[PDB]
Amino acid sequence: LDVPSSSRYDHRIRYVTYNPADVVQVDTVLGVATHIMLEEGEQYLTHAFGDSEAYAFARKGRHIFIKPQAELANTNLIVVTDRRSYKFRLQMRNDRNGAMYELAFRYPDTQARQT
Amino acid sequence: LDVPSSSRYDHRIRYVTYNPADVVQVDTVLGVATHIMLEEGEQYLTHAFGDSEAYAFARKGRHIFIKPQAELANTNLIVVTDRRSYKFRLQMRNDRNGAMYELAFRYPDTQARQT
Amino acid sequence: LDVPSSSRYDHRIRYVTYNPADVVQVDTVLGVATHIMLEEGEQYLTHAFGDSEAYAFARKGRHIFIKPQAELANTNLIVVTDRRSYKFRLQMRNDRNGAMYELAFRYPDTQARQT
Amino acid sequence: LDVPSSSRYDHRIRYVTYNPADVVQVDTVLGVATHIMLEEGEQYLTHAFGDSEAYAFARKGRHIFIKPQAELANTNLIVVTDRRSYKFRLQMRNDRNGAMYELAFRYPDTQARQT
Amino acid sequence: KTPYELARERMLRSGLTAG
Amino acid sequence: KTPYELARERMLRSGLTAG
Amino acid sequence: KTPYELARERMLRSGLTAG
Amino acid sequence: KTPYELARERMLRSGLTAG
Amino acid sequence: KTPYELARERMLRSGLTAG
Repeated sequence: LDVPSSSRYDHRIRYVTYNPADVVQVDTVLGVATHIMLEEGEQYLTHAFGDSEAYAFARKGRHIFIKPQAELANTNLIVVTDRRSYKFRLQMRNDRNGAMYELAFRYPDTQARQT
Repeated sequence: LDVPSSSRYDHRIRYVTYNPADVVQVDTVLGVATHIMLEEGEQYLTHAFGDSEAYAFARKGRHIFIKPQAELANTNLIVVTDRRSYKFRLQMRNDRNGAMYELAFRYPDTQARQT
Repeated sequence: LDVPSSSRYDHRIRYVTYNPADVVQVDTVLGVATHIMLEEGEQYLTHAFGDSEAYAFARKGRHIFIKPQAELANTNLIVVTDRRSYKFRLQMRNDRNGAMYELAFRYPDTQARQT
Repeated sequence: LDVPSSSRYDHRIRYVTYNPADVVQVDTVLGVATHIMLEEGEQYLTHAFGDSEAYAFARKGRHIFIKPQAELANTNLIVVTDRRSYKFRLQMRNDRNGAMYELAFRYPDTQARQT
Repeated sequence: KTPYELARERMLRSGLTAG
Repeated sequence: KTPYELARERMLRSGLTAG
Repeated sequence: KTPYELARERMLRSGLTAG
Repeated sequence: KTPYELARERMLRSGLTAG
Repeated sequence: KTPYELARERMLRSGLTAG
């Protein structure tokens, strides 16, 4: 369970290194949309929510926005692409604090391919 | 009855070695979708639930998502492909703990073919 | 009345040797689909249930799935193909134990033809 | 009135030698379909039940399935083909024991033609 | 009413072939 | 009423193939 | 009424494939 | 009635994808 | 009833884009 790291400017911009054998923790709050951006050239195939009515999903290209639609919206999200599948544990917060506006992935698998 | 093994990072990512003469134990929890991925180049033919209304089934290519739709969703799933048939014993949990996000298969039959 | 033999891994995978002059005993339980697979290259012609509403029948190619639809679903199934006809005595169990997930046939008639 | 003989494996598989001047006794039980198979190359022309609503009739090629549809289903069945006509005395049983799954005919008339 | 009577009515009612 | 009776009625009622 | 009974009714009711 | 129960019913009811 | 509650219901109800 990997917890994304914040930027030095604002805590709402968070970074995580991709790991195929781990799940990414996403804290969602009321009235906040989170922007998850895929890797360039990566093609969306399918996603699945553990609870579809808990969250809203919108995608255009490699840009994904999620947003809670219900109370106690605690579920998981799996997005499968041409190159990988992303595992997110979506956990709604109570105090509307510590929101996440974007999640950006650092891919060391492509770095190893380059190596 | 083979119990899949977890990864060293998160317990939600599990692995099992395929055996044509054994059944794979799948623990399903409330509000969690499980991603089962078939072998590359494997063609879906048919599946059968012992109880169709207990689980939701979605497939695109070699990616299968299952998700309980009902209380006490204890059944079995058989997926038949060109090369093999998979046997899953779907057992819903009570405490919403120890979820499985993906199940990945290691195929020693193809390894023996390579040998 | 031939009772199929289990595999050494799981009791849900069972094997029986085909005999044109015998009937195969199939134990069916609540909420479990049984996968009966015909011989390769064998063409389905017709089947008949002694009670059609007791069981659900689905076939695609040489793959047959059966599943009880009613209480006390005790009947028989006959599947006739190009090469043979299969006789099954379908007996529903009470305790939801000792289920059969697949039944596989070993054909000694083709072995004798090879001999 | 010829009573078919059982196989040495199961009593549900029965054999009778065809005789144009005799009637074949068929014991039918509740919830059991009986498979009567005609001679290879024999063409169905017509059948007649002494009581059509007592039994269900299905035929595809040379394969005939019969099954009681009513209480006290005691009647007769005559199937006429290109080469012969079959006479069956259908007698429903009470105790759901001693069922007949298939009836197979041994034809000595073709054997005499060969002789 | 008695099942013999219903059977006899069925035997009278039915045709030679179901259809 | 008893489930044996409902089963017996189902067995009488059903055809050889579902459809 | 008890959830075992509703589960058993669901298991009887459902087909082999959802559709 | 309690929001945990309504949430649990929602989780059972929903599909994998909204549509 | 209180405007915080109506706001919270609005936030749950709305989509990502108006349309």
